[PDB]
Amino acid sequence: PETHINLKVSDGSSEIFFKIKKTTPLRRLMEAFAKRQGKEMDSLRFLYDGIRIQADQTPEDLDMEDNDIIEAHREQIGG
Amino acid sequence: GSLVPELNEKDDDQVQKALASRENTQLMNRDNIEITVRDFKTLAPRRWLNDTIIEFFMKYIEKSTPNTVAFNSFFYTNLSERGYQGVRRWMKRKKTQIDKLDKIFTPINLNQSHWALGIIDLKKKTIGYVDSLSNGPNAMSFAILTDLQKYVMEESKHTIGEDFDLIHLDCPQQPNGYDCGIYVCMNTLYGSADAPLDFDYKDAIRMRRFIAHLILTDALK
Repeated sequence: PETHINLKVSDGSSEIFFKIKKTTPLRRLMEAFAKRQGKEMDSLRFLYDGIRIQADQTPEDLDMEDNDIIEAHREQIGG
Repeated sequence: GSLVPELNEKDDDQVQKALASRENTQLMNRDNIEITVRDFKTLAPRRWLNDTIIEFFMKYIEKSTPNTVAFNSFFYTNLSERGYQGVRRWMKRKKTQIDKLDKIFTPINLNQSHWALGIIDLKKKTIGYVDSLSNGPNAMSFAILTDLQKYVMEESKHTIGEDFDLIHLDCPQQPNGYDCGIYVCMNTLYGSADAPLDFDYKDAIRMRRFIAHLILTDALK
């Protein structure tokens, strides 16, 4: 459980498990999750413990640990 | 006077150019908040702010105010839908602990149609709900106040919060249906400075341009 990390992405109903290198950007993971929901990337916010992940940031960048969860949230608007 | 400044002509033109850019480019990326042109255009006149702009403004207030945490709006979503367990790990990622803070700000998205704000004042021992389109204390406002009181009690390991006063705070009301997110930002700005809430709708017009200027000038250094 050295160079690689297990991560789960969840939107609250659909959850996908991934295993990536700790130095690999989360972009591919995030795009895979969105595509499976048939949703656009710019409509979804991927958060880790409240931090809004930028695609291109890696698990190492965010101090993730094995089996951490990434939450996929819908953009919010309001008047 | 007013805590919302007017932009000089040069700075205003920069905002107007950015609002017109031809394509959804990244305009800012700092302190874990990335802002694209699509997000920035929610600051155009009469437009509804989105969560990205609300989060950027929370970061700006954290950057300029001591002992303060200002969560993005997904904090209240998680706390309300998934309890304290849904936000248990969030303060740790702020690099601080609840007993060192003066205030915690929690912008609230209501049904994808309105923005309001919670203010936990640890120093005054008060939890306040401030809404710019409210007829007054109501029951939904109570669920929000008790959720924030619950957060304080759990995050502090039951050391603080049980005796806080829960209050529906008065504030200047918006005269239109699109400025709620701007009033949330003005309420955070004035509440962080402990200033009387005497802003008005002209301040809201200037606020849009002020926040846009902060983004273009990379205000989070």
